[PDB]
Amino acid sequence: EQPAALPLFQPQLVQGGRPDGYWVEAFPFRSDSSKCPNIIGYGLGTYDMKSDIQMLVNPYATTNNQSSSWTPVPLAKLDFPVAMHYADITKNGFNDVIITDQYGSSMDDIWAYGGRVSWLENPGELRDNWTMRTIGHSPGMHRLKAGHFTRTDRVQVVAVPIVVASSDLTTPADVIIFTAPDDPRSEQLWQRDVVGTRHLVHEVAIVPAAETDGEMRFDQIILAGRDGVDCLWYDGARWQRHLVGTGLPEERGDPYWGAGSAAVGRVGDDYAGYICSAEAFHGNTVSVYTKPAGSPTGIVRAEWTRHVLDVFGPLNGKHTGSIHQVVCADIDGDGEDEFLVAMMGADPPDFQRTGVWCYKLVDRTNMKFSKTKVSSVSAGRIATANFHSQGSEVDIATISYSVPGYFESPNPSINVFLSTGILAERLDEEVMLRVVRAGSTRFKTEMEFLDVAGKKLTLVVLPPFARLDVERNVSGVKVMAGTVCWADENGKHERVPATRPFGCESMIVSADYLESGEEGAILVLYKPSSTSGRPPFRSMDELVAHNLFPAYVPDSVRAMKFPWVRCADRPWAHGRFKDLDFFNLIGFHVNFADDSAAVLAHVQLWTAGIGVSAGFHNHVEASFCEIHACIANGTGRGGMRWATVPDANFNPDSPNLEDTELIVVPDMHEHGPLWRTRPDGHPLLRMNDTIDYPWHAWLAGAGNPSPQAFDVWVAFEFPGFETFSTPPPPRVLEPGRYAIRFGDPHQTASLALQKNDATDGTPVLALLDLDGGPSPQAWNISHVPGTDMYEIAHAKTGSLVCARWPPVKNQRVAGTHSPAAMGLTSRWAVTKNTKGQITFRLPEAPDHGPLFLSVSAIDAIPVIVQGDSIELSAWSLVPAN
Amino acid sequence: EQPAALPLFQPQLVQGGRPDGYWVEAFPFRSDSSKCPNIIGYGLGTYDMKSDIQMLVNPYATTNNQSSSWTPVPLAKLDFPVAMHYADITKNGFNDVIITDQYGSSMDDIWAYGGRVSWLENPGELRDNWTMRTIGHSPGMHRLKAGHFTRTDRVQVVAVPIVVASSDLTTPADVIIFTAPDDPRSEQLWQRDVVGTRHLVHEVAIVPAAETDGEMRFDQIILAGRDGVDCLWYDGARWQRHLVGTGLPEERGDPYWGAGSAAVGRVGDDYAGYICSAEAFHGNTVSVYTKPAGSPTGIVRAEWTRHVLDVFGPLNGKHTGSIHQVVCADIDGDGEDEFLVAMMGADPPDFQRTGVWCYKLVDRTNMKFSKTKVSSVSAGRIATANFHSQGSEVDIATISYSVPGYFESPNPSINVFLSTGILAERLDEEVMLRVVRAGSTRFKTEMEFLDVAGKKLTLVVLPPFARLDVERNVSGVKVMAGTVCWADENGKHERVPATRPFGCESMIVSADYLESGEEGAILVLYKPSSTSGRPPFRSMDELVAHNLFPAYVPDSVRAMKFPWVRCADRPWAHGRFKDLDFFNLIGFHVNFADDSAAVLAHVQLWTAGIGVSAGFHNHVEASFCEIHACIANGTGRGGMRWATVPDANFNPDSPNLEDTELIVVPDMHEHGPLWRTRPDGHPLLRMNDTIDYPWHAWLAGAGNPSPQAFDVWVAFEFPGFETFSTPPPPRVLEPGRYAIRFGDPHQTASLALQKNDATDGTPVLALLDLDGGPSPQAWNISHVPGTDMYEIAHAKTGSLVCARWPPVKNQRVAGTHSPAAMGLTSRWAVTKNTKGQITFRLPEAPDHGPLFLSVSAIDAIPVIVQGDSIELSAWSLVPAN
Ligand SMILES: O=C1CO[C@H](CO)C=C1O
Ligand SMILES: O=C1CO[C@H](CO)C=C1O
Ligand SMILES: O=C1CO[C@H](CO)C=C1O
Ligand SMILES: O=C1CO[C@H](CO)C=C1O
Ligand SMILES: [Mg+2]
Ligand SMILES: [Mg+2]
Ligand SMILES: [Zn+2]
Ligand SMILES: [Zn+2]
Ligand SMILES: [Zn+2]
Ligand SMILES: [Zn+2]
Ligand SMILES: [Zn+2]
Ligand SMILES: [Zn+2]
Repeated sequence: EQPAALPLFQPQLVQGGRPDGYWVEAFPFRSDSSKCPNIIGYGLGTYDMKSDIQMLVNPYATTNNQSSSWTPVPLAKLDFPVAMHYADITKNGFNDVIITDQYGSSMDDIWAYGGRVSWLENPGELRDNWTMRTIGHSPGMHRLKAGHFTRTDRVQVVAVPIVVASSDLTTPADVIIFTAPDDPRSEQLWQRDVVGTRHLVHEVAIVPAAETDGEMRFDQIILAGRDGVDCLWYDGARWQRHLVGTGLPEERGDPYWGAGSAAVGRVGDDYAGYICSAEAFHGNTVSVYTKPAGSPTGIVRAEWTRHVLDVFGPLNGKHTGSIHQVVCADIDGDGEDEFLVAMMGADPPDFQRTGVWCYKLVDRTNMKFSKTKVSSVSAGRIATANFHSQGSEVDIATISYSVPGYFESPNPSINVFLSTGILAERLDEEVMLRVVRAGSTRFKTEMEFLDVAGKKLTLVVLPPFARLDVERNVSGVKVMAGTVCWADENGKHERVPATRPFGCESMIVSADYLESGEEGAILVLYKPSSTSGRPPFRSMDELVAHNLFPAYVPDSVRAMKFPWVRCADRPWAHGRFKDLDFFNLIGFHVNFADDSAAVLAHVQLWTAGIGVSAGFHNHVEASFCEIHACIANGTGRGGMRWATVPDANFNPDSPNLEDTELIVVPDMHEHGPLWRTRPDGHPLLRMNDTIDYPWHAWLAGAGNPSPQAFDVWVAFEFPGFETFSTPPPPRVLEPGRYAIRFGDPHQTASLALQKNDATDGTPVLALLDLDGGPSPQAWNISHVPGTDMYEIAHAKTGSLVCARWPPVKNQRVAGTHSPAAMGLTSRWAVTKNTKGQITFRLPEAPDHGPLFLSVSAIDAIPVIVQGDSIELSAWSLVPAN
Repeated sequence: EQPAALPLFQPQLVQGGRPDGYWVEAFPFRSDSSKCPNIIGYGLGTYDMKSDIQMLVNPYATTNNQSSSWTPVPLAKLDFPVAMHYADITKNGFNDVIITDQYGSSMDDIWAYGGRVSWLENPGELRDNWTMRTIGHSPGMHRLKAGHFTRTDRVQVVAVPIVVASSDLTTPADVIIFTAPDDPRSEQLWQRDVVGTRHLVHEVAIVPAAETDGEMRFDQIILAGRDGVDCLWYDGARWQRHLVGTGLPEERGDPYWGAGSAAVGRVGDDYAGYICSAEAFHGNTVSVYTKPAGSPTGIVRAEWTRHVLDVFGPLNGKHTGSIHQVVCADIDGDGEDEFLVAMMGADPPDFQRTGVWCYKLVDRTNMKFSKTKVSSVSAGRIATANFHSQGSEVDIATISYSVPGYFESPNPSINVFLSTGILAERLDEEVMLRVVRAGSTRFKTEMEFLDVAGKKLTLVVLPPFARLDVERNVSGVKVMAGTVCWADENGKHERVPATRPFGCESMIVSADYLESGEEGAILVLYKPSSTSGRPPFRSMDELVAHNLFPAYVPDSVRAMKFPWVRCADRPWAHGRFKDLDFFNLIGFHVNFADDSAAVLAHVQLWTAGIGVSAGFHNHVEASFCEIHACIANGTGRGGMRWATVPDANFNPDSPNLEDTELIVVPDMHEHGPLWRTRPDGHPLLRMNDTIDYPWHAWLAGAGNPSPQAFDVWVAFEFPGFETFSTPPPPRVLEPGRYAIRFGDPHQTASLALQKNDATDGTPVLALLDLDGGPSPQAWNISHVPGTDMYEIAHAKTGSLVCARWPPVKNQRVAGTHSPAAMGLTSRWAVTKNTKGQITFRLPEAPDHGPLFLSVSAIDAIPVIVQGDSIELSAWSLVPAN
């Protein structure tokens, strides 16, 4: 339902210091699979250096991968290669390369016997130098694609020259269809028909038949050139043409007009929601062609109108600019394509024209797009695929544009940008993990990080309602943001950031899978390990932890060790904890990736051997709300104590254990909040802005340390938030859509947002349900995860019912998307009276009474908070829509 | 005084995808200057490819630099080059290259007519291919250095073969001194004397005469090889030898022992505080040689003892490992050298053996060292210099170790690591700036970031007591951490993070320079600009801001635009601020670089045209302590209002201006805190953990917006801290070293830390100043910047006098390096009685009385806090030492 945010990108330098650069392609070794494909990259070479067509091997294809290196394999070595594509010609499950070469060095140096089109035979294993067989020749051959254009039982290739001879920008060239013979393995010329003639075709794009949802039997050909952008397709019996548009208008003395490039973008069920374009040849102009809303799906049945989106600046003496290609891909996984624009770079340099721009369709109705910079290093061509994982995330690969006589990007290279919801950076001894918001990602991301105590601690982000397969009764989880859910014989089991104060949850997932809630989830997954020991842990050498980060995280992170250090030896000990078998392991900041850089939670680990107290403390030093999750309980008796006396009354240095209560925290459990809270759940704060705690500590089970057995536990340090209430109030309400009514079996009125106006600070009222009145306004009432409170949000606008500052007797009420922190004036405790009427109470402020949502009288009645009159605060809830 | 922390490093990839790799050198073009020198890098080549000796041009040499590219210049092209150095042979101010080539491909393939030693003549401008003249030949020539070894009036070169012929690891080779002739510009052989014979010399290091503080007239030669590490030097009349040590002991069947490498490390005034070493040839062993404390400075006068520091793992079938070089450099600028260890990499791969380890001398007395990973990409050789700035920061450059027949690091390259106290990362629309702690850096760092409103906003970190030259009466400053100071006709002027509540400081520096205090400083410097307009700013096009980040920050940051956006259009507007000339510019997180990743301050900007109110608000939404600094006041009347009535009494939507007070904030001023504070300065907190503010707003001066004039101001959002007191108490105390005494002209006792024990929680007492008693303990009393409070810290240990939790009547007192946040129980308000006796009062807690530092009676008297008896809380301060 909610707008999708962009993922994060982890850059990896695939191959650097290239001699030249021009083409890059996502190359699946097999035609059955599209997982972790390889990359093919090259440049045109020169008259001295034949160009190496390099098939760079994808590290993350080999399972349990350690390498970040892309092993280059020379597929072939060729005089001026230009364009390429692939398909399974031998029809054996292996992808063959099809490539144009013998082009020449420029549109001014065209080889008259050249423009060779050849295919390279995939031997089914990674050897170099593949067998080459010629398909055909046509001078100036400059782009091609494989597919099924007039038949399905055989590979066909469409191939087009940009010009027919040196310096000739006026003669149109032949749109050529080559057909595989029955035994392509005999050297012989491939059958050819010419299917049209065009001026300066600079790009060929294809729409596979399968994508058209039964509209076409064959692939459509989309040409961008001086004639503009058009669609060429075969119906079984004939070729036909449909003009999409004419592209840049000509200007005298400039031989370049029309289009340089074009792609077809999916929007929902329509494989062609729009067509984007770059203009003209190597131009600086981005435009999009649209079709009236309610148009038929596809290309040929709609008339298209051109809208210019940006001009990235003027052109030079050669009449060129900085745009070489556009492509479409679904970058944020919301089911509509974004488009990428390959910025070659400029002379003099200009970041605006270097790298990749990603344009998002923000408004499907008005066809408005907005742009974001994805990368700022030269992009001469762009390829998309998922280069690292099984899901439908989309990574971007690029190659610097460096071509003698056009533009030569300094330090030319191939890079890939790995889409991910988790990015890792070394700080010093601890790692910074930046995470996307779960609510707005459409992608699951897992990143393993530490192998310790029989477990692989894995950071996982889940999108709303996503599913996670686990190992029943073995896999453990700990929620840091959001909620996750599972079902067994007993019903639903939900995990939030913190369970009920002083409580104790099992982390073990007893089902075959879990699912995240409405807001998605961010959690630590405890995967069973065999590489980090088995309890009971009798010594600290047994608990040596191993770096788990995957090969695409940066090297300085992969190189990190996380040792256990005796607490006495940490720089914060100051002579404390001498002689204690008490150890610490740091550490991991999990923080939001967005512009807030807000903390999610800091995470670190501890151990204690038999009889060891971790020392009573109270967190006056630094502010946070801590939850612990024990991995191994040395004795089955270790756990948390807190003092039950006031603080003056307890001596942390010589503790009177009887003034404490113990909560055993068993293998793979987590405990509830121990800090002091106000009754609706807000945390008590000390005078120096720290969360207020009673004296507390982790104590290992007593006994003799022989044989030894270590407690091992993880610490989750959250910033302040509202938790559960004291006492826990009864459940008297279902989340749902409702009309909220006041009055009796005689004359009633309903809760309303004045004129349904979305503006922050719009008043909330009771509108008399009149004779021929408006119908009652719908409110979404919902439960606040990890609390006993509810929020009321306007069904149409989203606006939360909220008391104006400050919440006092007789205070007005309004709508807002700008709640106070911890929703102080926009959350509610519910009671149900014996009649069935609902009351909504504010968090009770320090020195004032309870304040309830209320009418002020008996043509709108205004809505205040007050607490003197029961009668004015009783509401009836009618399910609404 | 305080231990120096390491700086940060910004990596830059100097030259990637190299064919091979071996040597890197910091190469100053002129011998007069060492600023922003160039880099020389190469490998040995092969029998096919002569090796390019590349002089890579340093971008940051050209002033106001835009480029991050290192322009390669082929100096020469040579059969198997190995070692090199430089000096001014032509004696013209230009640095000439001296290089050994014609080596062969390996110790098994030594050219019998090779080992050529040649110099390359610096034409005084960056042309390629320099003139080459042969100095001499000796087969297997493998290392050399230039310097003055037997004379000063002429360049001399020491040159040494590692072996004399193919596969011969037993024949020792000649230590050769070459001397420049008087006219080196005539091709002729250079005069040679042999000065010794050694086995497997793998490194030559040099100590310039000038570094020895008059100990030597000539340079010392330090050789590492199978004979170990030794020193060879000339006294004017003879050569002499001093054995430092024998290095790795031989093990049978392994031809490698002794040392592979060695460097000489400064410690304070001693240019040779230690000698570090790597063992043996291409070995895996790091050791250090030490001299007894109280030894004479230098090398030849002390006996040296070897201590093995690490073994990084076993050796292979060739008997080699991963260490190629050690060097010394002063990395953290504290006046003692660290040493770097060049890790070649390993087969199979191992991060432990790849990159650079940096070892720090942590304990000068016991010669203990500890290590940190600085980089994890192959380092075959390491060069140090300051590649980017004028100060004495030290950058590290490296080249991958890739040599056919030894080890070939995949994807070989040259990288440099730029030392800096500020690192920049793009988040999304805002930049993350990570900063070092000022207290522990020895380096000034400036990084310009935004050119706006006639100013270049520059982030600056200053070490303690550092000096900053500025433009008198033009330069403006705003302190974010620490303090800075200046002097004019009126005395000292100090700037802290926030001035007195409701006050108004000028930011203009009226002196020629400022200085940071004891804790250093982190500040924004407002440099005058001509590239961002001139007030009055009549339209927002006038205030277009420009990205200022320097060329070594990453590209994705350099490519960022920071537009002004109308507040109505921001995603947090929710229909507010329609029709207001009210704009916003985001944005910059300044956060601590260390493992805490703690916030320093978030920074963003605003404008308002005539008559515009920025809207009354109270910060219930998000917690922070805000200070604003106006850059331009549209009218000279713009500024901050707050309400002076309680919050219930003020309507932010229809404000009654008379219930407010205004503080005009003139051009280049900043205002004091507007939030509510407890009387000793701790901030009032609301129930949802937000800093408590009265209704407040920025209002532009009234009038007609024609002609228009914009207020422009910057917002500093700090996390909570203690500010000044209400009312401001009188100054009755000087910071200083003191004995703290109780009693009368009859029998007295002084404040003491029990047994001067540094442990957290040691008791504080009053020890009767006895007959033959201990002397009175010294306390450092000091003023807490930005507050009216004092801290008492034990002069010997550092321990703060601090009341145990909770601060109540009769609470004990102790020492701690672990204060409560905002020093709640370890800071003090001072009063002076008419006698001259001092009282120390705690911050007054919500519901308890004042509590004073006190004795409990009239053989130690314990020290409590209490507040019933004046008499028990009066102290005498005697200046102590
Ligand atoms: O992008 C290129 C590269 O150069 C060739 C030569 O004309 C044509 C293009 O379109
Ligand atoms: O969370 C904490 C806090 O620090 C103690 C050590 O005193 C132990 C923990 O588990
Ligand atoms: O590091 C190297 C490289 O290889 C030569 C050839 O023996 C010698 C060394 O010391
Ligand atoms: O600091 C603030 C807070 O936000 C307002 C806009 O209401 C303006 C500022 O300067
Ligand atoms: Mg095939
Ligand atoms: Mg010279
Ligand atoms: Zn092109
Ligand atoms: Zn999308
Ligand atoms: Zn705790
Ligand atoms: Zn070597
Ligand atoms: Zn140092
Ligand atoms: Zn404010």
